[PDB]
Amino acid sequence: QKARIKLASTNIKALNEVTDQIKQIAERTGVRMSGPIPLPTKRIRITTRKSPDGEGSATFDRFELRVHKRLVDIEADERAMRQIMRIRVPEDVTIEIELI
Amino acid sequence: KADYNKRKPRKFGKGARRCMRCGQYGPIIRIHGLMLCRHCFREVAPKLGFKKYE
Amino acid sequence: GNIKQTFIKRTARELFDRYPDKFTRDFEHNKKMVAELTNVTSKTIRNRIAGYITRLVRMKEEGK
Amino acid sequence: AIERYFIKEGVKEMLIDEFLEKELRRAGYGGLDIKKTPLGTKVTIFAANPGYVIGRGGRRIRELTRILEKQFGLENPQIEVEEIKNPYLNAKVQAVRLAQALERGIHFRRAAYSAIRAIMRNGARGVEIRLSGKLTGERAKSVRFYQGYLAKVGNPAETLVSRGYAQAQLKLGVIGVKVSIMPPDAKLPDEIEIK
RNA sequence: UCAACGCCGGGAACCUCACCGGGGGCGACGGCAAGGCCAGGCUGAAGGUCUUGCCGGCGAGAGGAGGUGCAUGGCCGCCGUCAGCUCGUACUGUGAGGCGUCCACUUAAGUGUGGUAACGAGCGAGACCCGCGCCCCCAGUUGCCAGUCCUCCCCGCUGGGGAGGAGGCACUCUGGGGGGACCGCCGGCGAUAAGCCGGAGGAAGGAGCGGGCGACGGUAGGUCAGUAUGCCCCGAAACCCCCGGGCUACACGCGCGCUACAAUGGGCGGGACAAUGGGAUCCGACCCCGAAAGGGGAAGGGAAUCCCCUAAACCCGCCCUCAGUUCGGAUCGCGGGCUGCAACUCGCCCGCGUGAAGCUGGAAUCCCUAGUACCCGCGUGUCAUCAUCGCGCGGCGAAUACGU
Ligand SMILES: [Zn+2]
Repeated sequence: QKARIKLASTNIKALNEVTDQIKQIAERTGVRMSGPIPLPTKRIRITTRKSPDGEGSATFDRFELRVHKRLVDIEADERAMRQIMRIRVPEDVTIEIELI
Repeated sequence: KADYNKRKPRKFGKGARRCMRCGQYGPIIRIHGLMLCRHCFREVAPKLGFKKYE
Repeated sequence: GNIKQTFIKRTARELFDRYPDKFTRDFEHNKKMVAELTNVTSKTIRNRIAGYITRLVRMKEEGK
Repeated sequence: AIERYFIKEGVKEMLIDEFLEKELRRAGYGGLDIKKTPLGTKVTIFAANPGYVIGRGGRRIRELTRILEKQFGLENPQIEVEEIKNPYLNAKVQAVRLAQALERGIHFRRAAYSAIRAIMRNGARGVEIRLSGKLTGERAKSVRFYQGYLAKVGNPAETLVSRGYAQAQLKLGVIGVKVSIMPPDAKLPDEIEIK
């Protein structure tokens, strides 16, 4: 039985923080871990017009919200679960765990 | 007797989507659950985290 | 335009004022010395400074 | 979905921030930080004068903790009020203070010079203030005061400069106030130091 | 006028709405019962008001898609991604003011090199941020399948070719970090400088390519019908909620486009080959109905796992052979469908018929320098239903000039 953990965030530094924390968690003990694996970055694009009126040449603002995604597999041992679940996650990162 | 002042429960149409901030009806970006107008979004986007990045 | 900025030329001349022999007629050696001496985190700026220092060394060793 | 909940929570946060910026205009409103937890959601409110918030009476804190749930639908919310340091480097607090000064009836040139002096005395490399409206007569005008160094355009502009805007509702119209400040620990790309 | 006219994200059936025809509701606070319902009348329909009974115990103000963009703020277009706007000390002038900021060369640039009663500083330009292209390290699932092994199927000649599973991450791809290009090397020009034109190797040459950020000011440029806001106004209403119409009305003038006038083609039947993006009462494979539009079940997917998605132009063969035609599709009749509370005014699709102008276009005028222009089709925004539109994606792919 193995455990998979998915990380999503807008900030890369927090991602690296959590991933290196769990990497040390898994290296102190001898356990097999794959990754972290980078998934395609997802962008929410929104193009809109600047002027609040209709007069004048048309001009457009293009806003983007980027989301980076990492995947990890941890082999799901008791010690690993114990000393992993006890890590304060920075609020700018979402993390979801589940066993295969 | 006091009900001739209330709207109807629209499910579709332009009268079914007001802006959470101003109250406009027509132009709603409506992308990813954004019930904001094209005038207020362009002003509150950085507060939400959007950037230009072109 | 391949025009070097005033601050590029000024920093090059200031670094040739002192440390006059740390530099030579090789762009790579000058790159190394620049990165070791000053805190510049732009490859383009650093490379332009190194090229100007190279030209200065050539001009000096030949005269003017 | 995940991103839908994401964006909806962000939008509600923005709405609450606007409401509080309108309500706490006197205390000095600097910012907000909402943190949800099984312990119970909590709201960190930055201010330069927490007296106008929790001074000798909890009526305001009770009213706020009730409104945040009766209007914006926040579950089991609590509120912590925090004091701001370096208020003379935030461009929103200073804008609102200048607007309130103008509303008191104090002359705009004097008030702006005083604010510039006070911001220069407490550490800063640059300040620019722009006033606009019916300062003198029926026709509107604009006025600008400056002192120090600034970075009007560019990425260092968008990052290292603090900005604020405010409205002054006077007896005969609205005056627009815009302030921009540069902190003392800011360094631009074109300055390189030698060993 | 540029800088209005597929603009107000303005693709309006109701709503949107601000217009027309009608109906009904609205007075916190200050002083001198309110209200609610079975049946039937009035009524487009209405305990809306009436018959019947019975339950229940005047100022001022909110609001205003009403006036004033020539009372304002904020935000946008154009001078203009132009190269300009200033300060300190000194000097020349009675003074307003000047110099610096001028001259020569150079640059995309008030960018630089020299000379100068000027010597030095600041905001703008550049630096900065994003992406594309070549290389190295790390990582190997939901992404990849080359060599390895173990099964199954089929052909021609035992040579081959396919589909799985084990197992790999090598190649592709994805995304974090780092190197690489600097007129650096060699020549001529410029003056010996600042720089310019050529060769070399190179993935890439001369700010590599394409974008974002747009200065002091000024335009009484546009917006009070995106929100905020003074003054005036309506306040029994110009406030706000339903029911029907209109913005879709058409002798005409104009702008921006689509389809065409055919062979550098039309039709029929076969053969190929993308990318960007999106997806919960949403995308929907798979199976069965129906000639088509469409209808009934239903796996998987909260999306590197499933779906939208075997794109068109292009190639092959057959018919047509210069003709108002097998060119062209307007307009109209009959019938069958989907969305929606409601398709007449006023929606989209399908089949059979019908078959209007149009034979390359005067004066005049427009966009374009490289994977660019022409040509071809897909995504998304608006969306219950509706794209000849906007914003983007790829496929095929030039001709000329390196000037004035
Ligand atoms: Zn709004």
